[PDB]
This record gives sequence, structure tokens and C-alpha cells, in this order.
Amino acid sequence: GLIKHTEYMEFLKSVPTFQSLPEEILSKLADVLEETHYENGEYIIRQGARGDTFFIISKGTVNVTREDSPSEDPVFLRTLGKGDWFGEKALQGEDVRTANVIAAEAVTCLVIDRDSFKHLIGGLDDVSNKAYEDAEAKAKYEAEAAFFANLKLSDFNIIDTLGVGGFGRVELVQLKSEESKTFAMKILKKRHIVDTRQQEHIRSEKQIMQGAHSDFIVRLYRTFKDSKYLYMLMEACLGGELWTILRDRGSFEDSTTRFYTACVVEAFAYLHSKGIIYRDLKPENLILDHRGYAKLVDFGFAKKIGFGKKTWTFCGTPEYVAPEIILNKGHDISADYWSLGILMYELLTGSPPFSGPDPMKTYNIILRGIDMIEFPKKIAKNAANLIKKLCRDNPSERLGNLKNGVKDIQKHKWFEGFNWEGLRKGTLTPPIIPSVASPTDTSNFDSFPEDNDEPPPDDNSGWDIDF
Ligand SMILES: OC[C@H](O[C@H]1CCCN(Cc2nc3ccccc3[nH]2)[C@H]1c1ccccc1)c1cc(Cl)cc(Cl)c1
Ligand SMILES: [Cl-]
Repeated sequence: GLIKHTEYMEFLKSVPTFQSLPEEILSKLADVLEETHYENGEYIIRQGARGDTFFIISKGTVNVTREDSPSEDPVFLRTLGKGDWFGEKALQGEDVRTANVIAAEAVTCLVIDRDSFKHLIGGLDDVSNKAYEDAEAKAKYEAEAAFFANLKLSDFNIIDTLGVGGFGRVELVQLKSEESKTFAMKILKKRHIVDTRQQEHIRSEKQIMQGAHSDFIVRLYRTFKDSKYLYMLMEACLGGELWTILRDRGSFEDSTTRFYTACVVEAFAYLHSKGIIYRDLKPENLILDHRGYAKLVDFGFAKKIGFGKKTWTFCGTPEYVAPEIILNKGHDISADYWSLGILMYELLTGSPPFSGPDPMKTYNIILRGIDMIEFPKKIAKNAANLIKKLCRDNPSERLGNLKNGVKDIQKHKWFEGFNWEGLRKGTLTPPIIPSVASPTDTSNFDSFPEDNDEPPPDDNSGWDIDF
């Protein structure tokens, strides 16, 4: 009735994930949630039983257990209480139960069967169904952390090397439990991080790349650590390094450059919506996937910055540094729009616009401006017009940092005919289609010799505590 319905309504509002949901759904749940009771030691669920009902705990506690074999004692897993739940696989179709749920005292559950759950599912098209699908997406990422949190470096095999540098190297790893699942394992020498004073640069890289969920940014699942190296488990983008494709091809066509520039625009639009400056854009920071879709890979120089505030660190490759960084005036999200203009220019000509024989000479030609450079005939009138709008000296006057934000870059003449929606959907046909025969295919990468040198010194300082 009305009392019991409001009591279920007031209860669901106190449950961690169910409180964020619309009132429509909460009332529809409270109409069909049934109340079941159990005394101490009573089995709510038995392992191996076939079931169609989900349970939320309204009163008491239960003890979740599981036996891994017939002739092996049952293992204890956890103790759930008020607001917790269990049995949710039963709602998709999976009948067989994989763990025993025993009552620890007098327990009361609010229950819903698969049929009743499946029929409540079918509310308002984009009103009720909007926040539900977003709540189940938001929920999946804590479960992804839990999956990777149980693994160890010992659960992986090295397939082949993807990259090598002074930093360490990127190895293609294969999960032992699943031969179809491949990841890029970036292994970093800790003394190189300490020698370069990159402790916080990498501490922020972990925080940002794990927090990010863009199809235009390489995913970072988790990290590991030992006394010598930091290990970073990311997604495998087997399409190849953009800087090698650009090297092998020399330069890129207007249409080819457009697709890659657009992939960056979406990546930036995501980062900028969270107050994150990238600051490291250059062909080296881009990697294609097996479809030929580009993603940003290194977040070493990226920084989370509050809305309306500036940062003052002087870093980055001299050819991509914005004027406000050089001038020790502050800088924000708007420096990434400058980098987009520089990236466009190099992708179309094979060489960026500002370059001197050393950093200080390069910084002098950047300060003279984009208006002081003659654009080759190769660069199309529209591409050149966009590069000049993105490379304006004043960060306030810059395209992307004006009235409409990143939509002003998206809406530019150069982008007329560009299917922005098919790019976000993944249906737009890329310009360079890579040949990836399997998840273990590193043929789109350079050949790297095996590390024969001895390992670096230990580092047990403790700045790696979070890894
Ligand atoms: O699958 C059932 C679905 O799952 C619940 C109960 C089980 C956990 N999950 C969150 C969740 N979704 C995941 C998807 C993938 C991996 C882990 C995940 N955890 C919850 C949730 C909460 C709000 C919106 C969507 C789902 C459910 C949704 C709602 Cl709104 C109401 C009920 Cl009674 C049941
Ligand atoms: Cl993603």
C-alpha cells in the first residue's frame, strides 16, 4: 500500500547506487518489490541452484560463501548487510547460482524476479531510460577496477615490444587466463623518473589516464610496482605509431589529416570538459588502433586545473610550446588549441612551422607568430585559415577558447562535410586501414632488440605508494 510504497521509496533513496536514479523508476520499483523473510542460518540462495530472483537487503546480514570443488571445504567471501544486494546475474538469464547466501541473523530482503524486472524495464524512452543506462555505465567501471585489482604481473606473458626509449619500454602482454585479451604494458625505470624529476608528472598521469573514458584516449586499467620499475596496463592499439606512418608516408592529405585532427578534437573536448590540459600533443603522442582510429597515449605533462585558474610549468618539446608558456604568463586549456594548429601543419607538410637549431632559437620564431610565416601551397586555403585561428598569440582570442568552445573548431569551414557523428559512433571509414591479423600482431611497429643491459638501481623512497 501507500505506507509500504513510501517505506520502500525512503529505503531505496538510502541505497548507494539506487539513490541517484529518477523518482519514476524508484516508485515503479516500490510498486513491484516484494518482501521475503529468513531466520538465522537459513539459505537464501544455494550454490548450484537455478534462480530468477534478485535481492536487496532491507534488514539483517547474510554471509556469502562458495565451494571451488565437491571434495574441498567451502570458502567464505564476504558479509553483506542493509543496502547491499546479490543475485543480479539471475535477471539477465543466467539461472545457475555460483555462491551460497546464508542469513547471519533475522534477514528481510526486497525481491524482484527476472520477469517483473524485464517488464519494469520499458519506461519512458529518453526520460527514465536516460539516467538508467548512464547509472549502469558508471557502475561498470568500479567492477572493471575490481577485475584488474585481483590480477598480478605473474598473470601475463610478453608477446613482443612495441616501443623503447630512455624511459624504459612498452611491451605487448597477453593475459594468461585469456589468449584473445592483449594489452600494452608500459614499463618505466624509476631512477629515470627520479633523475628527470617526473614523480608528480607520473603520479598525475596515473590519476588522469585511469579516470578517463574516451574512445579517443588509450585506456589505463591499472598499474603495478616493484623496487625497480613502474608497470602500466593499457589497451593495445595495434594499428601503429602515428609518427612512424607519417615518417614512412612523408606527409598526409587534407582528408587524412582531417580524420586525425578530428580524433584529437574529440579527445580534447572530453579532457577540457573535466578541466584537464594535455600539453604534450605531437605525432609521437598519437597511436592508431586495428580499425585505424587514433587515440592520445601519453599523459605525462597533462594537468587537472580548476575552472578560471592558470598553471605555470615550463615543459614540452619546443616546437609545440604555446607563446604564453614561453612568456611565463599563465596557461590553461587554451594552449591545447595552439598545439592542434601546429599538429595540422606538420601532418600536411611533414615539418612543424616553428623550428630553430636549439630550444631558445625555436622559442624566438614562435614569439614572431603564425602571421609571420608563409604557408606552403600544399596547405589548403581552409586548413591554413584554421591553423591561423588556432595559433593566435592571445590565448583569449584563440579558436576553441571563445564564445562556443570546441564547437567553434568543429563548425569551421575545413570541417564542412565531416561526419562528426559517425566518428563518435565508430562508423566513419578511416583514411589509413591497418593490417592486424590477430591480437598478437605487432607487424605495424618497428623491430626492437631485447634488453641485454642490466636493470636500474632500486628506488624504495615511497613516492610510488599509490601505484
Ligand atoms: O542488472 C540489474 C540492475 O543492476 C543493479 C544491481 C546490480 C548492480 N548494478 C550495477 C552494475 N551494473 C554493472 C554492469 C557491468 C558490470 C558491473 C555492474 N554493476 C545495479 C544497477 C543500478 C542502477 C542502474 C543499473 C544497474 C538493476 C537496476 C535497477 Cl535500476 C534496479 C534493479 Cl532491481 C536492478
Ligand atoms: Cl573508452
